[PDB]
Amino acid sequence: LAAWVEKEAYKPGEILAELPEPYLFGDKIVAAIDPEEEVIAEAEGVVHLHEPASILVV
Amino acid sequence: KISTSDPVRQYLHEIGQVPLLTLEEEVELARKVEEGMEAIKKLSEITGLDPDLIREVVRAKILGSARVRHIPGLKETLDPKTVEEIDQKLKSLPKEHKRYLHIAREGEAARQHLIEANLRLVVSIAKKYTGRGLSFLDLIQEGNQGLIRAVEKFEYKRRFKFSTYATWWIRQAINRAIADQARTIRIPVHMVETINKLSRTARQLQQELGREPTYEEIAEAMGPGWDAKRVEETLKIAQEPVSLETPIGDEKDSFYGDFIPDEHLPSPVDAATQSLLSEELEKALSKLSEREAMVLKLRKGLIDGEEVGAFFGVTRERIRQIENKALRKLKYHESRTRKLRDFLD
Ligand SMILES: [Mg+2]
Ligand SMILES: [Mg+2]
Ligand SMILES: [Mg+2]
Ligand SMILES: [Mg+2]
Ligand SMILES: [Mg+2]
Ligand SMILES: [Mg+2]
Ligand SMILES: [Mg+2]
Ligand SMILES: [Mg+2]
Ligand SMILES: [Mg+2]
Ligand SMILES: [Mg+2]
Ligand SMILES: [Mg+2]
Ligand SMILES: [Mg+2]
Ligand SMILES: [Mg+2]
Ligand SMILES: [Mg+2]
Ligand SMILES: [Mg+2]
Ligand SMILES: [Mg+2]
Ligand SMILES: [Mg+2]
Ligand SMILES: [Mg+2]
Ligand SMILES: [Mg+2]
Ligand SMILES: [Mg+2]
Ligand SMILES: [Mg+2]
Ligand SMILES: [Mg+2]
Ligand SMILES: [Mg+2]
Ligand SMILES: [Mg+2]
Ligand SMILES: [Mg+2]
Ligand SMILES: [Mg+2]
Ligand SMILES: [Mg+2]
Ligand SMILES: [Mg+2]
Ligand SMILES: [Mg+2]
Ligand SMILES: [Mg+2]
Ligand SMILES: [Mg+2]
Ligand SMILES: [Mg+2]
Ligand SMILES: [Mg+2]
Ligand SMILES: [Mg+2]
Ligand SMILES: [Mg+2]
Ligand SMILES: [Mg+2]
Ligand SMILES: [Mg+2]
Repeated sequence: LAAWVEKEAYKPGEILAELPEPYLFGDKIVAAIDPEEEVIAEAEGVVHLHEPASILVV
Repeated sequence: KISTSDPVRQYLHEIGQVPLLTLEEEVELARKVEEGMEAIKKLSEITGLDPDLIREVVRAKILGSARVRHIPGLKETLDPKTVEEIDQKLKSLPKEHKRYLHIAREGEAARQHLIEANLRLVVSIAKKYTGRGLSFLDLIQEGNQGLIRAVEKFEYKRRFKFSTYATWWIRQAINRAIADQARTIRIPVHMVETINKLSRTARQLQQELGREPTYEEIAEAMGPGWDAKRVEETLKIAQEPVSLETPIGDEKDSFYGDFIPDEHLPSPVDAATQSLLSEELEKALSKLSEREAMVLKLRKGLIDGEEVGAFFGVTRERIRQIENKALRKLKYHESRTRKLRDFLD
């Protein structure tokens, strides 16, 4: 979902450098930059709301 | 036990366990339904199979086994082998198209899910179109058919949510139903509204006269082309029928249908009529010329009611000639031996 939002990982291989400052000394994004269930051409196709943790017994 | 409560509880319980969140769940499902469409179509494109076929096979795999295909739609899709063949090509679709298959099913499911969740919406709606002449369950059911209709056309791209959308698509389904089934003798929607306007108008007219409007007022107040003959006619159609089986007179044990007489059936008098009439008409028909007598006997008594087109090859002059001369010798000798005079009719 968020992959395309921050173009860094879906556009080129930059999800590793997305980990900000300690990389100089599977998904791993920035410290905390996005807060919506959207599509980011321009923050247009969105849906900012709740987040379920539905346990499927399977 | 009693039927309204059980269904009410039936869907209310499922909504109670799964209402759809305002935005999220309706968005989610919506998105899946559409992708299903785009999927099925693209499936049609790569399989050459009609989107109708792709649609029913994903339905069977998600909604029901051979059981649901065999009883509902009689038998053209082989219960097992047929649909299966279709699922096999769907599997063969590599990584790229297989994706559409997997999506189509998931989309089909979501659909049903959205439909389930928005059933309270129907009943809440259908609740007010109650006293129109349809059973509450019948009303909810048509309205239900309406919500399914909405599901087919909602474009999630256009931000508005399914609530307001279903409202319209349901109200239309209901009103139609009300106009198509409510009466024994069907009445088009226009006549219906026509009747409502007539009623409403009679209402505002009752308002001050103290005189149930003569069909004069109703015409006036109604509008452009309303006249007495029109109103007397509409309200005549407005009266629903009466129960052929109704308690009559001292309701003790009276049933309305034993009293209506019968018309096609020849009461004895008529059977005797056709006996002598046919025997005597048959006697005259024999001792004669079969040239213009049978022509007018058959043209008049055998098929339909054409002097020229009445006689075979011989023109009009021999027709009128034998018609009028044989018809009069026949009448004047029948005047002698008076058998026909006493008008059998
Ligand atoms: Mg980081
Ligand atoms: Mg790193
Ligand atoms: Mg560096
Ligand atoms: Mg470090
Ligand atoms: Mg080192
Ligand atoms: Mg953030
Ligand atoms: Mg998201
Ligand atoms: Mg925004
Ligand atoms: Mg969303
Ligand atoms: Mg939130
Ligand atoms: Mg597509
Ligand atoms: Mg191709
Ligand atoms: Mg058949
Ligand atoms: Mg065939
Ligand atoms: Mg089978
Ligand atoms: Mg089986
Ligand atoms: Mg593709
Ligand atoms: Mg009422
Ligand atoms: Mg309303
Ligand atoms: Mg009326
Ligand atoms: Mg009104
Ligand atoms: Mg009346
Ligand atoms: Mg009586
Ligand atoms: Mg009779
Ligand atoms: Mg006879
Ligand atoms: Mg004779
Ligand atoms: Mg003969
Ligand atoms: Mg003869
Ligand atoms: Mg004879
Ligand atoms: Mg004749
Ligand atoms: Mg004839
Ligand atoms: Mg004819
Ligand atoms: Mg001929
Ligand atoms: Mg003559
Ligand atoms: Mg002559
Ligand atoms: Mg004659
Ligand atoms: Mg006389």
